Amino acid sequence: AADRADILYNIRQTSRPDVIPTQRDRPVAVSVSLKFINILEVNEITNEVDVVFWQQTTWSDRTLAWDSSHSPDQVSVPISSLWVPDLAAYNAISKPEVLTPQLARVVSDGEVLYMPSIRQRFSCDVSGVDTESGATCRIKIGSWTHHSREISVDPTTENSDDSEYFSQYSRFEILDVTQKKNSVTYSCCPEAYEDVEVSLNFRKKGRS
Amino acid sequence: AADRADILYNIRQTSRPDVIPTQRDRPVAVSVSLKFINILEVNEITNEVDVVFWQQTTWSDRTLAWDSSHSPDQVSVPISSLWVPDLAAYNAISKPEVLTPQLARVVSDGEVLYMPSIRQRFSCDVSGVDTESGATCRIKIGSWTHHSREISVDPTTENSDDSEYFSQYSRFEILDVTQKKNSVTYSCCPEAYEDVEVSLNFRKKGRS
Amino acid sequence: AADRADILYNIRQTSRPDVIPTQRDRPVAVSVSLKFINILEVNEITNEVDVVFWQQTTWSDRTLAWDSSHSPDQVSVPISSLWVPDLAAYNAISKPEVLTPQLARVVSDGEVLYMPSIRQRFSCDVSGVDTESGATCRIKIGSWTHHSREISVDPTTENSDDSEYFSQYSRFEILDVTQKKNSVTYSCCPEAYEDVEVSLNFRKKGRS
Amino acid sequence: AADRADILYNIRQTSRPDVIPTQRDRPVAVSVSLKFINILEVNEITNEVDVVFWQQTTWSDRTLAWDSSHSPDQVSVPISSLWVPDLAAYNAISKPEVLTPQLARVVSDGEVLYMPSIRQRFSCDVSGVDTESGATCRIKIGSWTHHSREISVDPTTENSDDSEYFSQYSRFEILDVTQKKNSVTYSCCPEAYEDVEVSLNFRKKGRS
Amino acid sequence: AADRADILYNIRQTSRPDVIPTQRDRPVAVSVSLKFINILEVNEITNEVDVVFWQQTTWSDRTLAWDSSHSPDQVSVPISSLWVPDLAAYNAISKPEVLTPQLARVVSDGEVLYMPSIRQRFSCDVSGVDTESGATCRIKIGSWTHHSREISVDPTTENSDDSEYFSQYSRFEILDVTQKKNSVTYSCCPEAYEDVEVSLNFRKKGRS
Ligand SMILES: N#C/N=C1\SCCN1Cc1ccc(Cl)nc1
Ligand SMILES: N#C/N=C1\SCCN1Cc1ccc(Cl)nc1
Ligand SMILES: N#C/N=C1\SCCN1Cc1ccc(Cl)nc1
Ligand SMILES: N#C/N=C1\SCCN1Cc1ccc(Cl)nc1
Ligand SMILES: N#C/N=C1\SCCN1Cc1ccc(Cl)nc1
Repeated sequence: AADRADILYNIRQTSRPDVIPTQRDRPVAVSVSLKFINILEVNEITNEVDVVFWQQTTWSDRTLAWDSSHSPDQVSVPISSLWVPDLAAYNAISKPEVLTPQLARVVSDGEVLYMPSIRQRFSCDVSGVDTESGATCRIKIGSWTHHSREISVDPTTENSDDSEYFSQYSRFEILDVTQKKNSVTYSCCPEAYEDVEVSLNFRKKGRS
Repeated sequence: AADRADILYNIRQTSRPDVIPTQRDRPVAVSVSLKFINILEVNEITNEVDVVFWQQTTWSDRTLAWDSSHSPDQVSVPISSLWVPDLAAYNAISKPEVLTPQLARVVSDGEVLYMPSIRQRFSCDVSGVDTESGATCRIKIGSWTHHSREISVDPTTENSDDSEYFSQYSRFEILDVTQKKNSVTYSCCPEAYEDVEVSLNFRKKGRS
Repeated sequence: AADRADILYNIRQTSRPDVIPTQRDRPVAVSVSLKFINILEVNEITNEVDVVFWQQTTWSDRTLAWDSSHSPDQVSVPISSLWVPDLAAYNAISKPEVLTPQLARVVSDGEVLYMPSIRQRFSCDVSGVDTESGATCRIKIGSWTHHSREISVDPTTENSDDSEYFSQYSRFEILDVTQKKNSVTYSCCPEAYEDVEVSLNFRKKGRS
Repeated sequence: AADRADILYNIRQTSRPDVIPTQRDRPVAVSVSLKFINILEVNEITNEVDVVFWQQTTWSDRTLAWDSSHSPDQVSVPISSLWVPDLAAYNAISKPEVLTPQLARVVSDGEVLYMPSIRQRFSCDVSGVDTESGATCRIKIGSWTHHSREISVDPTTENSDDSEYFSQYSRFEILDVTQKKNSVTYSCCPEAYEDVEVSLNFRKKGRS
Repeated sequence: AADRADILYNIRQTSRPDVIPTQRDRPVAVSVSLKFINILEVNEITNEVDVVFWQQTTWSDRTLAWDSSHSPDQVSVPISSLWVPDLAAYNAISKPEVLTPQLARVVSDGEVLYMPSIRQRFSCDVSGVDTESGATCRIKIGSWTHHSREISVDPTTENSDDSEYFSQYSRFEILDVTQKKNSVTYSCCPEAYEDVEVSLNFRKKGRS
């Protein structure tokens, strides 16, 4: 029977923003899917590209669930009130530029959806952008401090159109986008960190 | 008899900045109206524009109302102490740069007016900007996380001149500006999100 | 009987930074006078200017008064501890860049002086900058959300040289500066808002 | 029997971010190791480079130690909640830009690991970058305010690869990176401050 | 018998960051000495220079004093926990870019030292930079809101090398550095404000 103000007030009491909601000591499964909106400044010479995309991030936080029999089953909450995967583009050369309100969608069962529009610059393979096969820029996104046992990242497998969200007014066109999964590991640290490798195949429009 | 201090103190007591002020299941009615102030940069090749506009935003938050029969019926309040629509430009390629003091005007009847001066960059149709008929850049603005059942957005038609606020020193000129209501929906999300579609018809100024 | 630490204490106990210190229900008299220090990146084709100035701002706030018969009559105080006029340049195209500590000077009688050095870009008339008559760039500054009945702004007329503070190293030189008070109103809003119009007549320094 | 929520609570409640965690009267032993990921901009004329590197930083704080007999032995914690070494690149000409979530890992034994990905500009020898022997840009990093008696700096002792983390799409390549321990001192200050002189020997990729 | 935590806690208990540490109506004596590290982005046409210096700043607050006979006689403390002179470069045209941790050194006798490394752009005389006699760029730094009877500044003119800290990889070199005390006053304000005028004599490097 509680209103929306109550659902939020109760989230502040149960939600520990700095505590990863690990349950039955099993990694938190984070789903990550980049919705490409536009490809801006491209420099084949320096192998750098500016990209705008909506990062659809979904996961479950047990400590957030509530009874929605006699009340709203969803509310928007500031990400500062909840725990959020500490994801990062392993090959980014600029910090992520969040262009939208930093609010996440929370379902009464604990399901969380955070989908910010992000603009960011990447260090990838730009060669071939001005060709028919185009270039394929690969973006590695995974947790920065939570190894495979605390966080698992998997791409949301859905055959949705690759350029469904892509701006028609962009100078470039998307040929294909494949989001695979991997597990990076270095000599700095023993364990392995999961990541989703998003390969963006694009090229310039209006070519001869 | 009460001063402005009482009105503010009262707002700090009832205002819930992180909770949408909806009554029943009826969504919050947000009115959006853009007053174009300047068109700074335009790129015919990349289809990008840098513009300055005043985003006239109004809505109702009855949980803020107060008795003004013997006190001011309006006060300027910092937006941080109020709930504000999580509006965003769906095709912006830069974060909104707010140029003015972040204060809203609150009327004793619960009405809220927030009109910031914003400089922002968009990806839109720039073709024809050098012709007499000009270019037509469409800017879509709507709630980012609140679907139609939660937030409604509509323009504000009138007999106002599209150049009433426009700078005469700009390199461009406005031909016509029409703001229509529209709705967006992606395969990411089931429900639909209302948005105001602002069509800016402008061209570069001639030796005239 | 009191020291600078006690003054600050009492100030923090009576000052209401988010409440305009209305006196007798009359509008707060705000005085503003720009002291030009430099003219930097000028562009006659885009009618854009980048200038640096000290914005001399004064007003009265009775709620800050204190007896200084045998105590300091003046103290520097962070602006966050005081109410400040929500002033904005109506034709600015970049946010004000405050180059100095944000401290204000408060006198025991309630007089407040805030004079920050600001770097900011404006949209204004730059035509003729490289001619002998020079260009005349007009900058409009006034309250953003407080109308005439709440705040009043007038140029702090004081016998002084137009380039008393102007850098001798600028590529440009000031020919004249006239600061006149005015008023603005739009079909958006019923009441009027006061502003000060600063006309900066300048030109690129010749050679021979 | 305590979970991560309990551990995080304890750490946050025990950590003293402003107090150097000096065990006994010995200095705090900090280990620093730069893992270069890219060399973005290089200017031989101005001897200035723009580089992206992960700064492996480790130290100990016994106050955070907890019993992990039947509890996690590592947790992610925001650095704002921990004391962190006040490291500064002595030859940096721009503030370090942290591109990743500012979280550190704290082991149950009080061991702390913080490894952010940082983009920063340095003033260093770039002459010879376009030769087979390449250029050797040396970067000095150490405590800014804690001398040898309070903080000691040593390069992560380990025979590792220099290009392991390096981007294959960079316009440059790494020939060698020798990170040697060192010390600095000036007439300003009588004591000595330890640092880690990192020698970056790199050159531009051949057109082949 | 007091650890560094106790020294900080005492400081946190008596320090008044927003209150100048005045002693018997005498002005606080602040010492300022710039150590040049690099000279970059120089423009003889616009008379603007980018400079990087270690602004050595010292003053005294004897209320923070403690007995260090058998306790550390120095501690590093965040400036946010201390009162710091509101110093400003009068002819700077960009805000100060602080490149180092913002920590100060408090000594057991009440002395405080703050020496951040700063990168800032200035408006000054750059003419003659490419000549043997080089150019002389003057930089003024003094209190922004505290007049002569509240704050006094003087250069720590000692017997040191002007290029002791100066980078050998800079395109320029220092011929001489004279740091003299000085004062300023404008029609705006009745009292005078002290400042140290640093005359930097530098020229480009040209093996000829
Ligand atoms: N393997 C490995 N290392 C990885 S994968 C993603 C980030 N890292 C390095 C790292 C690991 C832990 C911390 Cl606190 N900071 C940086
Ligand atoms: N349809 C759809 N999706 C839309 S319309 C406007 C924004 N979005 C995406 C979205 C939806 C929900 C959240 Cl919490 N964040 C982003
Ligand atoms: N007329 C009019 N409108 C003016 S004059 C100066 C600023 N404005 C717009 C405005 C009016 C009210 C608020 Cl809360 N915000 C912006
Ligand atoms: N010698 C010397 N000085 C050094 S080595 C590393 C930094 N410094 C300068 C310094 C020393 C102390 C403080 Cl509080 N701030 C800056
Ligand atoms: N003379 C004079 N005025 C000076 S010297 C250095 C700064 N100023 C102006 C000033 C004076 C007082 C305040 Cl609160 N803010 C700025």
